[PDB]
Amino acid sequence: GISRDSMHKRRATGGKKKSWRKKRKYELGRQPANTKISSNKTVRRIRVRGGNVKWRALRLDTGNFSWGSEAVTRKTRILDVVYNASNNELVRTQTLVKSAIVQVDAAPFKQWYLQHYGIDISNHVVRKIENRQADRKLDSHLEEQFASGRLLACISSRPGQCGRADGYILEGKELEFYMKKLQK
Amino acid sequence: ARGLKKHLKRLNAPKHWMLDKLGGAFAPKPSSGPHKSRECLPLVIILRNRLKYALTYREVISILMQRQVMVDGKVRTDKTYPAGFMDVVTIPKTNESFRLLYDTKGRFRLHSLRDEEAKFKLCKVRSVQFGQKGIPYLNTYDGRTIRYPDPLIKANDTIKLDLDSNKIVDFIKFDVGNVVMVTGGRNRGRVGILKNREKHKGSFETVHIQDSQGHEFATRLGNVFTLGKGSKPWVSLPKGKGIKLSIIEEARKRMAAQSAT
Amino acid sequence: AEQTEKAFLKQPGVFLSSKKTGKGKRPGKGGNRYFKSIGLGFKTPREATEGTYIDKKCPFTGNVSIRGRILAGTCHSAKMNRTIIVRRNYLHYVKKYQRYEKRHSNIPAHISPCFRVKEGDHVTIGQCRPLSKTVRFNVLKVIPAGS
RNA sequence: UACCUGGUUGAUCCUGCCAGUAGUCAUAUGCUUGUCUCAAAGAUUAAGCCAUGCAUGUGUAAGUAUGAACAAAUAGACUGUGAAACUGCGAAUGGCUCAUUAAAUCAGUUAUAGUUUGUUUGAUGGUUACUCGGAUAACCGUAGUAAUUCUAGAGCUAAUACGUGCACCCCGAAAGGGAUGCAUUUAUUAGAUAGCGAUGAUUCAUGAUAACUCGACGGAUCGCACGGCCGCCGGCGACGCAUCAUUCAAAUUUCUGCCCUAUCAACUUUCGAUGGUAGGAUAGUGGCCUACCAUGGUGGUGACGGGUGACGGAGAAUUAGGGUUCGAUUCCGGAGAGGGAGCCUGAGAAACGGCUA
RNA sequence: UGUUACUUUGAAGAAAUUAGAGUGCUCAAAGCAAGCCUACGCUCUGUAUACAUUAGCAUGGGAUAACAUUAUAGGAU
RNA sequence: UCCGCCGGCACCUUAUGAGAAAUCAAAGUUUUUGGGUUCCGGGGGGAGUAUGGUCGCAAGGCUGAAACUUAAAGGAAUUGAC
RNA sequence: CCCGUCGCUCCUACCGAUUGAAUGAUCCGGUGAAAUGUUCGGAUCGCGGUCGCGAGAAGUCCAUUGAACCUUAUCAUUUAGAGGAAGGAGAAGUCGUAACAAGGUUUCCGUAGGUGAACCUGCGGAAGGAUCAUUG
Ligand SMILES: [K+]
Ligand SMILES: [K+]
Ligand SMILES: [K+]
Ligand SMILES: [K+]
Ligand SMILES: [K+]
Ligand SMILES: [K+]
Ligand SMILES: [K+]
Ligand SMILES: [K+]
Ligand SMILES: [K+]
Ligand SMILES: [K+]
Ligand SMILES: [K+]
Ligand SMILES: [Mg+2]
Ligand SMILES: [Mg+2]
Ligand SMILES: [Mg+2]
Ligand SMILES: [Mg+2]
Ligand SMILES: [Mg+2]
Ligand SMILES: [Mg+2]
Ligand SMILES: [Mg+2]
Ligand SMILES: [Mg+2]
Ligand SMILES: [Mg+2]
Ligand SMILES: [Mg+2]
Ligand SMILES: [Mg+2]
Ligand SMILES: [Mg+2]
Ligand SMILES: [Mg+2]
Ligand SMILES: [Mg+2]
Ligand SMILES: [Mg+2]
Ligand SMILES: [Mg+2]
Ligand SMILES: [Mg+2]
Ligand SMILES: [Mg+2]
Ligand SMILES: [Mg+2]
Ligand SMILES: [Mg+2]
Ligand SMILES: [Mg+2]
Ligand SMILES: [Mg+2]
Ligand SMILES: [Mg+2]
Ligand SMILES: [Mg+2]
Ligand SMILES: [Mg+2]
Ligand SMILES: [Mg+2]
Ligand SMILES: [Mg+2]
Ligand SMILES: [Mg+2]
Repeated sequence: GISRDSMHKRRATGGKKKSWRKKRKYELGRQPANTKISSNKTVRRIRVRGGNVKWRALRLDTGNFSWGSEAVTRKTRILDVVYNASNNELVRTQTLVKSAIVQVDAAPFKQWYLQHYGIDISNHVVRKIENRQADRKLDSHLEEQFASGRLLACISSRPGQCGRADGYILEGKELEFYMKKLQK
Repeated sequence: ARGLKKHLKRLNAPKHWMLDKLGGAFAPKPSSGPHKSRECLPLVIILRNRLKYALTYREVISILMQRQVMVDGKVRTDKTYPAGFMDVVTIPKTNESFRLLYDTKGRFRLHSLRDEEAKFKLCKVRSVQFGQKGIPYLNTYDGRTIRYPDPLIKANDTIKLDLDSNKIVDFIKFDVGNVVMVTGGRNRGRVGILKNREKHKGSFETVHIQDSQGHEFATRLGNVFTLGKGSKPWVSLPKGKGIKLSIIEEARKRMAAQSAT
Repeated sequence: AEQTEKAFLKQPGVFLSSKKTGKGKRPGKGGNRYFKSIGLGFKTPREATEGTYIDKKCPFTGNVSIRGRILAGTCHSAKMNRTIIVRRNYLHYVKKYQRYEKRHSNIPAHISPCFRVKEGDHVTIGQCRPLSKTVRFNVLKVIPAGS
């Protein structure tokens, strides 16, 4: 099957390597997961070397995404893949891979923001909410996309390895870099 | 090979076992355990080749299966159990108790012990690090793990372990001026005072050891085992006391022995 | 800027969108640029501590450790991107004739942007994990030719 | 034993080879052969083809007995021994061979801060439950086929088989609630200085926090012994699950080193050649693979190609010294099982006394 | 702190084989045994040591030799 | 014309040298063997032939074997015979 | 003493029409087993309240790995071949006499032409010459 050996490769000088042994099981590869966005979740258990387990996600619809500046992590639905630095063909196929830029539902984060800052984007409770509002700052670019209900996010996990699609909300200059790529 | 080798050819066995080359095609394959296969002495060798209690491979199994042999205070029934340096072997029926120490020629010697001295052993600390839940622990070169060690204990130190309470009674810091024994290499079995420590970043650390007679020899840090603080070891040493004699000196003693004996 | 690839390049573990300021914090914390000392008596170039380049293979600001053999040689080729060919010259002893013959070996090595190198310059390379099909070394110091 | 002798001329001194001389853990063959010790032996040509038999099975007081089994006894669940069968483990070692293979194998020397590792050893696993459910083997009895440890249907019944299941932070009218074992995945944060661990060197060990997973995890198991408290409590073992360290190992890997050939001088790169970025895959590093980008990489210090009646080494023969030749074969490493390829099971195999083409 | 070769010493480095110490298998090729006295045994019995190209690692030496360097000193202090 | 110095083509005598000798003031300073460096030979034939490559208009040049065959071929010198 | 052609026998190699032949390997291409992943499929079984839930075979779809077979092409090794032609060996063949004496035209080297054959001749060169020698 798929092999990761260097025997089939040419030498650094360019000369060929004559085969001297058969393929080994300890240097094998496997078919790519090609995880897609779909409500029909499907993750298949794979038995790997040492009796360990790998989780290969074929279809995913929700992920655990973290808002770094606010230090809050919430489970949210994955809506669409918008950018992929490796191959643009992975965007129109809606493939979930690490470092892919996707849009996630903003509703879970809006609820926390209202519950935390008392703002939309009980005597002791109001005492602390106003206290936390003094040091409240929200990026204009980040706030602009809360109205549409979608947040640009980057996948930080490997769905074909761990079976999950987790990531973080884009912000700062990283958000500026990617939104410029999408401005056409 | 497609996996693990279960056989040891007799000529491939460690030389310090002193196995006759024509005794057979195979040697006892040391089982996994606290000590490495190349730095151990399987119980079959001890009971049959060293102590002569057993005359054959079969008789060793009979002795061990009766639960008549203990290593480090615990009964062992594995014929190829890897007993190693500083291990205490006890045989209650014979009232005997031995400690595995290298003689000056680099071979394991069954040093008879008194009952009082057979209640502890010395171990070399491999490393100290935090475990799960932030609990510090240290592991030794004999496969033992001790939790909540004394904060002063560091790597390469020696700890006195009580075989009854299974706790660290005392420890010796690794420093110049202590008496140490060489546990590997050419100088295996030699005892001297650690005189210097030469560190080389990214490479092995060299240690210079001076014998009681002024002979100085070097070795790697991994082959050193501190025996006591200052100049007195905490364990009983064999007659040689780690003093390596030249072949000329050894021949001189043999000649004198024949004249007297 | 250093952002020239299709993806956004950044150091892992360095959070650039923190409300608090990184003033008074160690490298790699509070958004401060991350750098480290490789040991073995080698100095961290000022261009790596105060630079803005992103190189995960950099020995000082990347995710590669130096361990193994430290070698020296002369820069033979500097045409690849962040990779050079180091020529090592040595004498091979011919036993029968009790004489020597000149031999050489070309060792590919990764060079971080903090180093400036030209053909003929003397370089020191430290071993690291495989970085490519042929690269197993990282440039640690560059001495300009004629210096 | 640091050695030479015959042969060119009518005769001489040379060059020079031919021949002789001696050895070979060197093969064959001829003739001959009483005794003792020791001892190689279908490698060379055919890694050519194979009749037959055998070379891997396995039972402890301690997983599962209702043999319509045996033995010894005599209203009891069982508790003397035990075939068969299920379950568990092993069969990846060993043995054989040298076909392919020329910086490859391999040797010395490194690295894993780049990974996996049944087992051994040490340590570590939170503040219907007086014990759950449904199957199946042996057995039993209807069979099919020329036929195979080829095979169908029915009736029974077990488990350490299989499937289940008691088992500080945030919100907040400070009540109450959420989360709260271990593991998994992501993000934020601490990991100082010269309370606060280690390295030549790591945002490392490890801690806290926000969530996440449709988690083979966190004992529905067995032997022996009987005691101590007034139903309670309790001993010494066996087996098993998980984590770290250790041991047994592997994989990949650093530097240097290999015979003849130039009547082999250029080779590599569309379809990976050299490198970069982002991914995918893998136990994990890596053009290992994909997309995109750059134009590199090697070479008279012999690349590339060709030859080998080439597995490499430890070593063997002969050796004043240097050297020459040999190394299929019992030790180590690698490789293969008629030729390829693919794969299941498993801690470990691209296995062949396993499967598929 | 210019970089090397060279040389010295040391560490590491499989066994078997080779050299070699001890030992009267009757000798020998070998083997790794044995020996001592006569008790309920002893000699802690012995099973040394050297060699091991080249490359790599670490100390001492600096003659010989290679490369690098020098005056608008980017000099030393 | 006389004396001398440096450089060049040579010659004459001589052995303390070298060499198988002829002979050589280098062809010497070599078993008391080593200043540096290039090319090149390994018994006689087959053979500078066959083949491939390369250069040339051609003639040919450069590079360059094997099968097989043979106990000598050859160098210097001596005495004869011619 | 000795050279070559021609004639006779044998041995080794070369050239050679036969789009020679056989054998092996490799490249590209075509076709393509099996397996694996994916898609669809839902025989059948079980569990709940004649509808749900779970498991799931045959088969199918796409992709991957990829044996195998079949072309052309290249390379390697072996080999047939009318005829042409080289070398060597083979007691005592034919024709001359070219080399050895100044060998009876001194020999030899390079090159060019010619002749049955050795060889001859032209041009330049060498002494390995048959001259170390004419201040006559
Ligand atoms: K292996
Ligand atoms: K098994
Ligand atoms: K090696
Ligand atoms: K080699
Ligand atoms: K990898
Ligand atoms: K890459
Ligand atoms: K297993
Ligand atoms: K003159
Ligand atoms: K003539
Ligand atoms: K003449
Ligand atoms: K003429
Ligand atoms: Mg094997
Ligand atoms: Mg290290
Ligand atoms: Mg000789
Ligand atoms: Mg004669
Ligand atoms: Mg001869
Ligand atoms: Mg079974
Ligand atoms: Mg080759
Ligand atoms: Mg190499
Ligand atoms: Mg960490
Ligand atoms: Mg990558
Ligand atoms: Mg590509
Ligand atoms: Mg060989
Ligand atoms: Mg071969
Ligand atoms: Mg061999
Ligand atoms: Mg062979
Ligand atoms: Mg054999
Ligand atoms: Mg072998
Ligand atoms: Mg195999
Ligand atoms: Mg066969
Ligand atoms: Mg196979
Ligand atoms: Mg077989
Ligand atoms: Mg087998
Ligand atoms: Mg003269
Ligand atoms: Mg000479
Ligand atoms: Mg010749
Ligand atoms: Mg004539
Ligand atoms: Mg005439
Ligand atoms: Mg004439």
